[PDB]
Amino acid sequence: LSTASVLAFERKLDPSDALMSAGAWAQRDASQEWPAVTVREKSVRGTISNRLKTKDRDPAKLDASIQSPNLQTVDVANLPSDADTLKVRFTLRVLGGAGTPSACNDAAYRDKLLQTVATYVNDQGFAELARRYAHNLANARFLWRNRVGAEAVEVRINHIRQGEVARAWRFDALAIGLRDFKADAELDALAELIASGLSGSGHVLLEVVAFARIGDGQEVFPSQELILDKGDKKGQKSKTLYSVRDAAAIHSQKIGNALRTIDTWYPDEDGLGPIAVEPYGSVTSQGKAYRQPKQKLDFYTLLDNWVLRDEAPAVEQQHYVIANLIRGGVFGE
Amino acid sequence: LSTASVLAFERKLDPSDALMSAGAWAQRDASQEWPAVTVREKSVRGTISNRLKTKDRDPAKLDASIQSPNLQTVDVANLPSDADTLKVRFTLRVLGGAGTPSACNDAAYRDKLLQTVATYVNDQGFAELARRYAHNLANARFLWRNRVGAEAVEVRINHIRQGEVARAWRFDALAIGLRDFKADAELDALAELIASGLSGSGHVLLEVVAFARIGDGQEVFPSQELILDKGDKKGQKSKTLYSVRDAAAIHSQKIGNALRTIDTWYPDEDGLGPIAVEPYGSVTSQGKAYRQPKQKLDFYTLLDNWVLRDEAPAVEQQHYVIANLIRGGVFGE
Amino acid sequence: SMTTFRIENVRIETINDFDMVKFDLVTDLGRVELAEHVNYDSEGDFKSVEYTDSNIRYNMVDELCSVFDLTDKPSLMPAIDYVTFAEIIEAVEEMLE
Amino acid sequence: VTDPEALLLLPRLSIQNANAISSPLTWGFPSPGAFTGFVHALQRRVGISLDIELDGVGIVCHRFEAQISQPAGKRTKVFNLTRNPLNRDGSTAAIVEEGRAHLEVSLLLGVHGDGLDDHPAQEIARQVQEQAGAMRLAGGSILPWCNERFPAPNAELLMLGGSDEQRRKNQRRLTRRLLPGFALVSREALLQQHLETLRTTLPEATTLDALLDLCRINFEPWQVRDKPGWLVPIPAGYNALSPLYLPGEVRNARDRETPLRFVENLFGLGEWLSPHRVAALSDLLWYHHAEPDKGLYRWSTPRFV
Amino acid sequence: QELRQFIESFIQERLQGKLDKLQPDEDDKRQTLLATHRREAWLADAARRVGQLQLVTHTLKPIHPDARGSNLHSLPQAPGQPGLAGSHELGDRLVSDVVGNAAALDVFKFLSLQYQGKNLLNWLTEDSAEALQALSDNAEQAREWRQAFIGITTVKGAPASHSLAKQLYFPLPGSGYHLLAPLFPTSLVHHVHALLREARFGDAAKAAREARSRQESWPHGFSEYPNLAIQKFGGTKPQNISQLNNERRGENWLLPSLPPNWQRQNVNAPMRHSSVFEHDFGRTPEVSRLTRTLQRFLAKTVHNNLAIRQRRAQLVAQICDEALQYAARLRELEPGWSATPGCQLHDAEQLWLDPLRAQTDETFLQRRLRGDWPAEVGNRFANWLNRAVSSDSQILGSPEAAQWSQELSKELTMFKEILEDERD
Repeated sequence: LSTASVLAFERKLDPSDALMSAGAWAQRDASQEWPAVTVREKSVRGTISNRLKTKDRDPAKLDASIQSPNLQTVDVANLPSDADTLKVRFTLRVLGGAGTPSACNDAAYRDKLLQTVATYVNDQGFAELARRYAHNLANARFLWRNRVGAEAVEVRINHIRQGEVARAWRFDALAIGLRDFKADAELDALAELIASGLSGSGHVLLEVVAFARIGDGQEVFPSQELILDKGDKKGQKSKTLYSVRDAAAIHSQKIGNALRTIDTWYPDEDGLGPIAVEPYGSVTSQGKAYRQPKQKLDFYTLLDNWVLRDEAPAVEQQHYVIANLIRGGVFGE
Repeated sequence: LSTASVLAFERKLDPSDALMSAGAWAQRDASQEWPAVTVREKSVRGTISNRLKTKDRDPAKLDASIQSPNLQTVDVANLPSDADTLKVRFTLRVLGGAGTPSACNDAAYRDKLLQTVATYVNDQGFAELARRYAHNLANARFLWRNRVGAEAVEVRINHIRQGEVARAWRFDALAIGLRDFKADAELDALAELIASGLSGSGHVLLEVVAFARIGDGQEVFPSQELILDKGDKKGQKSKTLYSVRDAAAIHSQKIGNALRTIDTWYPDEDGLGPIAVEPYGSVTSQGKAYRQPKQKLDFYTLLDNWVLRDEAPAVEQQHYVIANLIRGGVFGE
Repeated sequence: SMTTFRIENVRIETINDFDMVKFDLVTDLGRVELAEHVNYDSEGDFKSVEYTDSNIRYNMVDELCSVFDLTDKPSLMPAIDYVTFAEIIEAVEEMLE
Repeated sequence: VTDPEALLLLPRLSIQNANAISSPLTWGFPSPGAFTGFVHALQRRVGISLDIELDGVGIVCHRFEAQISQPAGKRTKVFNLTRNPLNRDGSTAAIVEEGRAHLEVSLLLGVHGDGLDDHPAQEIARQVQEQAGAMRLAGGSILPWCNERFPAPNAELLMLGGSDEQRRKNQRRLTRRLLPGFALVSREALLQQHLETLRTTLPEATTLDALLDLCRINFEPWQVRDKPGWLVPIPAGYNALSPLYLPGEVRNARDRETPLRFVENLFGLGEWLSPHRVAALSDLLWYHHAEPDKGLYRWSTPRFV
Repeated sequence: QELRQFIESFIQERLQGKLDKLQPDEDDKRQTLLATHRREAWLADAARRVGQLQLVTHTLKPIHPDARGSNLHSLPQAPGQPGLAGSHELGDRLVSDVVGNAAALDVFKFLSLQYQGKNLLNWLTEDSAEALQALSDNAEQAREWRQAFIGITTVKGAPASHSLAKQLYFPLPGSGYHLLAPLFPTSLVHHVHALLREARFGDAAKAAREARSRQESWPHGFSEYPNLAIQKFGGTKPQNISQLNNERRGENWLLPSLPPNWQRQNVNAPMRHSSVFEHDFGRTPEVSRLTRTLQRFLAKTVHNNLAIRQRRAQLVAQICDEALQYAARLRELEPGWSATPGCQLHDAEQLWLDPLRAQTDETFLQRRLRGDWPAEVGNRFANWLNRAVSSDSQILGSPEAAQWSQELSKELTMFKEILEDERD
């Protein structure tokens, strides 16, 4: 048996965009009329804060550089300065039916992959991945830079089933840590709900409302749209912020990256925290890629050793293989 | 008998583009002024998650290629954060005159083909293909990915006669299945209507309105353009979506491909679902073309054995042959 | 059934800015040659043999069908479909490696 | 060429997936020969049970939303396509490039025949609409009408009876039924003016079709050439090259009772005026002449200026 | 003339591109091909299998994927028409669309590669002494090679078209049909591609744009089009149809076709001062472009009356009529409007630059819109045109300003006659 030519896996755990809107704390209960955080412009000038080549390290070059300043427009979203929170609201549907590939080629490799994933599921649940998704929803990992340096971060999660809610979770994203996947009771109720939704036995739609005391008019951090510089003089707007219609907004895939930060099993250390579940497990904010293919703790090597010639990996590498199955993606060469 | 070297057919079961518009639920009865879902851009930073080659997977160029990620500007349509439904409205006309080809060389071959189709229709009407077209309108097969994981999908069909309705149909596209063509009463009234349309009686009109409780601002999947991408510099702009005027729309051939998925009779497996009726009946997802000319279950082989050699195949293969007469096409050599 | 696919003397040429593979499809009925495009890799080595959008799908159809069985072929079927094509061109692909 | 007695009308024909290629060297609008073919197909599926004929056709082109994209920030525009089913092996298909657009347009028909007084006006207009609603138009379908309800009537008039100011009253009814539209008629007049003003160098019509739809830039005697109207290069028929073969001679024909000729298509010049420029609305019709021996098939706009 | 050049170039090609990987195993064919194609015998070894193609001008390969037919290769016609032109005006005859079997690139290059005043396969067609005299051509084998080479323009041998190759009817007046089969004029496409390539770039237009840098430009008219359209042929391998490889890459393009509203506009109309500063005049982008043209070429002299009276009048009245049509098509977006606050434009555009109102008021109100003629709105538009645009101020007694004033009065009267029936 050989691997197929073209694989595909649809994105389970589909998140949405986020709305950011700032109101006063202790009015967080009635936080539905809060005005949206508006992306607006300012206009900065800079200095020379780059490494010179020691080819341009000449005093005439420094004088001509600091006397001709790199001036540029930058748009930055701040809070309304009468308010000290950040309501971030996003919704998350948890599809389920994980291992079934979208567009395969073979009928032998397909049935082998289906029965391997079903052998995992009927052996042990999705409860490991569900507890760890509940931890990354119960802290404020999706608040990427808005979390760091906050007084208290409260996460309220509601289970939307019909047009109204069914169960409400109140959390505290600083008491729950950032590097420990410690167990609780109501965390395990949330993990039971997500494990009910990931194994085909229901339709779970969650919405997540995260509050964060930052300060009276401080600076939030939305997601950042890219822009290429044109063939115009002096440069122009160099930090375009992502906005839905008159509202600053975090991207969908960024919150999707901060849900699936699961992998504490990578061979580098457990003394560097969980990282994002990817094949060739790589974090761009630390440059280095963990799980090198010259080891045997890759993804492609584990899946092709666990499907084709059936020499199964350990339980923790099975958790990793099915976590980056359930992220989705394209596979095959 | 001598054949014809030019064959052409019409397109009965002629759909349209599908407008999409997002409003609330239980206000769908006034679903006439809902705003349209707008294709809007974001930009996403991709890292490497592909199968690297047979050699040259050393860590140095890997974590050098991760420090230089690839960038792309993906546009993804979404519901607004006020709405939770997806009104997908298209219109469908059925043209009638199914057996009559649009171009053929030989007059005796045309008379032989018309007496074959007349012998078919006088023996057994279009009731089987009409029930299965009505089943593909009853479930929400035209909602291709938007049906994957919805709370409830409801499909309303109206038979327009002059400028107004003449009969309504309130369905439920989850109680009615996806891989089982069982009988109803109201759905067989639709089947009688479509078979009355396809018996040459004339132009019969329908419009179809489907709803989908996806979520409070979740992700829709409209049809995606194909830019031919003949090498480099076809754009960083990936996933350009299809847009009729200020709307996100589904392609006419994609709805026409979702309605004509009839073919359950291909030999290899009935458990792998009904497939889209084609000559050399091929699903573009699973790669392999079913109804090979290995056996005698092709379209070309069965049509030249049922028109010329006069030996009739079974009732089910007759339904297949007339289903890809009624999708149209062009033949000959 | 079909013929034993004795594709032989598998050539390689570069003729007026493009490049082709020539061979001899010799059968029990007759022998022909089939000029087929080749797609190299981005380095310069033999990679693939232009499966789709080929030359003998367009310009060598009758010369490929002057060899095989065109007696039990219904006329609504194009004669590049009834002619087995895939394993012939994969055998051409593997015998340049 | 027979001066009509009526101006039948179909006010908003919203079509989908039209064929915006139309030629080997234009791409915008579906060719007016397709519109004359549609009127002749209406004449064959209406004007046999009514004893009339239909030759004239108007074009107004209310809105034109195409289906294009530009690649990688360049100033050219590639077409976007449709996938195709798989082969016997099931790998991928030979994808050929064909364009696609979306339109609406009204049609000013012309009823030359005598069956106008043996039937009332709304009956003939209603059944011409009931037949035109089920016919592919230029490689594309015609969308039907929903519950917005306003242009659902289909008007008509009577050219044979009336005064000058009454015909102006019927014109004021029609040209307000077509308010945002842009008409389309072909010019040999302006094109021969450009021949006999560029005529010193060479009478080649292709270089001056190419040099007329252009933002041209010249020097001192910044300057861009101007024009009162909006111009378009459109195919104006067929320029058959072959000797006309007998019906059974040509292999693989459509049918074997009408003869074939092999053709390159001509090129003329068209424009886009509002309907309120030219007065009489019998000036906005596309008759088409044809001749057997001369291999010249043509889509003219006669009686115009 | 030809008694050394093609043979020596064939040996030079067979020696340069013949020993990149030349061991004795490759030399077992390299020595044979090199000794054949150095001086003489490679021409006969190429004309021996040089009969797969046929040089046909009005080709028919790119008008369907794989529908083999009859690529007819004749001259288009006599023109016969007043205002038409096309493939029957070729003349320069870029008829080298010689396509056929794909493995005849050598035969194509040998046919094309004798361009010293004539062709190379079109040069040695008749009178073969001028191609087998300086090179010592024989009788039997030389005549066989000459016949098999110069007979490449022969017919395919069938009048056959194909099923998916665009056969379509054409109704004669008063009689039956001649169903016409259009082919693809690939030599006309090559000619117009060369013209539009020198429009794109090259030596003329590139240096003209460089001359319009530095602001010292020459008398020279360059050219570029907005809104081209690329149609590509062949897919990922454009030499399955020859001459779609070299001279257009299989990357044909299509110049103009667009409607007047091709770039699709929208309709917005507010009821404030921001929609009242120009909301009673009809100020859109096309109206602004027409006013910019009439303000950049409108305050000039009238001593060129034959190029001025038909130009400035057709510009002013043309822009006024286009603005009237565009304002009618854009002001009727909403289905409801009446007398309300900010309706100061409604005293002029309540019936002209505005759609039909609501239908729930009293029935004795058909005289406030049926009688509201285009004297206030059209007079205000004429006054706005005469207040923004003007005439000659030092030559205010001349005839150009009088013709412009008559054109402005006629434009105001035409706008009034066109928009005065907004209730009737």
